[PDB]
Amino acid sequence: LPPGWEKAMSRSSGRVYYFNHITNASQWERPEPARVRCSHLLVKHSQSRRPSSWRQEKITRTKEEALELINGYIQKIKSGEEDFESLASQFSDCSSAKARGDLGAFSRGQMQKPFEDASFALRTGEMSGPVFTDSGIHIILRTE
Ligand SMILES: O=C(O)c1c[nH]c(-c2ccccc2)n1
Repeated sequence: LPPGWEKAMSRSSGRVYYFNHITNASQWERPEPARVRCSHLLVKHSQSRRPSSWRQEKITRTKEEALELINGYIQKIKSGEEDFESLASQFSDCSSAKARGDLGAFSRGQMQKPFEDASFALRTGEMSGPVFTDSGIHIILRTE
C-alpha cells in the first residue's frame, strides 16, 4: 500500500476501508514528485498562531468547533452537494480563499510540515481529511 495507507475496519458496517495516517483521508477502495500544487480550505480556531482572518477580526471558535466545521465541509464536498473551490472561496480563513484556495506549486522545505507531508502523500485529484497545523485545521486538495 502507498505511503501512509493502512487497512482498517469500519465500526459502523464491519467492512474493510483504508485510512491514510499522513493525509487523514479515508476511502472504501484499496488505494514521490519534486513539486505538487495544492488548494486548501483553512478553518482557524482560538489556539491558531494568528486567531484573525479576512473573515473575522477575532476568531473565537474552539479547536473542536473548527473540526466540526471542517468535517461538515468534507461531507458536502464528498456528497457532491458543494465543490471544494466554492467552499474554499466562501469559508477558508486563509487569504488564498480569493483564489479558490489555490496555493500554486511548491516543493518540500516550504510549508508547515504536517501540511507539506499531507500534500506530498495525496495523489493528483485527491483530497485530504482534516490536517492540523499551527495555522488551524485544513482540507487539502492536490491539483497537480
Ligand atoms: O495565518 C495563518 O496562520 C495562515 C494563513 N494561511 C496559512 C497557510 C497557508 C498555506 C499552507 C498552510 C498554512 N497559514
